Amino acid sequence: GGRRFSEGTSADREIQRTLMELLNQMDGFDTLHRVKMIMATNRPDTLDPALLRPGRLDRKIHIDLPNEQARLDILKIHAGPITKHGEIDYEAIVKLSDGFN
Amino acid sequence: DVLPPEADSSIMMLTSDQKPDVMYADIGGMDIQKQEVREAVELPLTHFELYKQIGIDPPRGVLMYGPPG
Amino acid sequence: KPGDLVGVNKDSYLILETLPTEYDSRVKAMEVDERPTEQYSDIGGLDKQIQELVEAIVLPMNHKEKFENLGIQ
Amino acid sequence: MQSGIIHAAEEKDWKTAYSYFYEAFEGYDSIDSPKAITSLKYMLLCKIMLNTP
Amino acid sequence: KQYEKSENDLKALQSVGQIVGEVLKQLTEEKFIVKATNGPRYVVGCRRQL
Amino acid sequence: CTKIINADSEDPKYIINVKQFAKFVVDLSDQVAPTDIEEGMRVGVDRN
Repeated sequence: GGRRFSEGTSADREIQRTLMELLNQMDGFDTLHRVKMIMATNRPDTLDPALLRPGRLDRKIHIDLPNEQARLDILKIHAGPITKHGEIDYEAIVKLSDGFN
Repeated sequence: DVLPPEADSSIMMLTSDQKPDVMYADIGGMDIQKQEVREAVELPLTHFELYKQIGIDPPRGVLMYGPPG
Repeated sequence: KPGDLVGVNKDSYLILETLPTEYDSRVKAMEVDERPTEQYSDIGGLDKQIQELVEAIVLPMNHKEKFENLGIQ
Repeated sequence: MQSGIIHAAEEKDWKTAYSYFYEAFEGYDSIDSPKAITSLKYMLLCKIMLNTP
Repeated sequence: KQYEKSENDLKALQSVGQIVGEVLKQLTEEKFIVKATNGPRYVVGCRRQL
Repeated sequence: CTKIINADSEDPKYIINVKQFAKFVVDLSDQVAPTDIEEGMRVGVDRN
């Protein structure tokens, strides 16, 4: 849990405590970055105001949906272990896969 | 026998397996704001007597609202 | 070893003895509902869904050797 | 300039005093003459007490 | 060999078995308030053999 | 008895659970057999 909205469930808060304690321990009661945590989010719906506010943070880095060129290159490395004779198809697959992560 | 009131605290709770290490010198700005908070929180704890001599009720809590970060 | 039941002394707490591992009879009973077989002869509907499912589970279990050789998941 | 004098000698935080002084000089220089003179010496003063050349 | 292995039970019972905790708060080095894994909290000592 | 599996070097023990939420082992003061202690079977056992 994290985002308690105007009102959330009782349940969100009960679990929310486990995150709060870890976050704190690592940063802003200290100046160190030797012990660090990187947080990944995948659901926008529940995201803590506590984290947002710095000193449990300083940067927000968007990890984008793969690019126009980026999908082409993933396809080439993934194809390589599998037996093939060489395909030219990797360009066709990128179009169809427009917006696939 | 008796124990201190300190004993048998939760470790579930924050700030009894952490402590802050910061001070006023360590940050720069909001010097004006720092003096107000300090006046309200720090002085009555350290000194109960100063507030009594003057005759006012020791300082009440401070509500902190503002920009993120 | 883990999952092994043990005896602990009642009077002073030390691990005195060992006891058989616990299993569950209820799980064994639940198993193998493959008979009678269902096939695709009294179960069906939604022609496309059934085809994809045969591709995802059924064929890789028989055709297992090939996947290892090709190197592909 | 005032925020700076109180912070430099009295409260004794040199980083805090100096920073205000830098602004004070730049502001002072335009309209004023005697005031600006003072503020520049004061800039040097914080750092002399800190004892960095 | 046979002797030492059986005898280990004989001594442990005289030592008495152990109720286990994790240390809740360091107030002083003579008494520590300790928290049982089971639950009910206790005051324990520290001996100078460790 | 929640389940029958135990009979570890004595005439069948099983895990019988008293309603103080503690597990105990059984011995004979009548008999003990695969059929006397079963998966569902409740039992009368002594306090000490």
